[PDB]
Amino acid sequence: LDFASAAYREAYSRINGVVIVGEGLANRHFQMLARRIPADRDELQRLGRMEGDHASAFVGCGRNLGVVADLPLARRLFQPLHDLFKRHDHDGNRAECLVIQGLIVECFAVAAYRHYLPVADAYARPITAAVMNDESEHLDYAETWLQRHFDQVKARVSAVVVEALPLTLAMLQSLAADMRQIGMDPVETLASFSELFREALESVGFEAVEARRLLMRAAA
Ligand SMILES: [Fe+3]
Ligand SMILES: [Fe+3]
Repeated sequence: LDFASAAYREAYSRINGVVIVGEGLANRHFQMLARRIPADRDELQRLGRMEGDHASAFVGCGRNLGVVADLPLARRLFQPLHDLFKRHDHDGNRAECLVIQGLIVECFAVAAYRHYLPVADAYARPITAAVMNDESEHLDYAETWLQRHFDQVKARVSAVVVEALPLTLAMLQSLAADMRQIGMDPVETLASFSELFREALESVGFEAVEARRLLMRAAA
């Protein structure tokens, strides 16, 4: 792939834009969670600050390429998912907020970065791999909490998953053409997401059979 080509730099502006905004929103999400899970306020605030650092790292990746990131477009694609999160926050639905940011968004980030890594430029590759090392800490928090409460939350989790997964699938469809132009296979990226996200649901308490069902539902 030619990093100087028009097709690459245009698609890159948009994928980098989504990454930058998404990391931004992950920061905002953890801060909202911190102010509703007082027991782990310090921890959640550190995780949020981690997201801040991820955002500025990816800001630098685009500046290394000399591409301006399309932040307006990213703000637009993220609005349905962020609203859904803002609605759960507003009703004190900390469980559903944790599934959205902590499992769904985190697993999408991991899937995306896994597929970007082998086609990333030499500046971006180390940074990307380090960011990937951080996201397990984010996943473990959400998995631990949700596991501890599995019994009270299970139904609410299944339901928020059904609401949320479609929004992230719409984002992916929108971005699939750009992902191809920067060397990511959006089909294989989605597959990786599915594997990761099933591992996460398992890890909470869902039966392997139930994990697959809840996903396939959301697919169809
Ligand atoms: Fe992050
Ligand atoms: Fe994260």
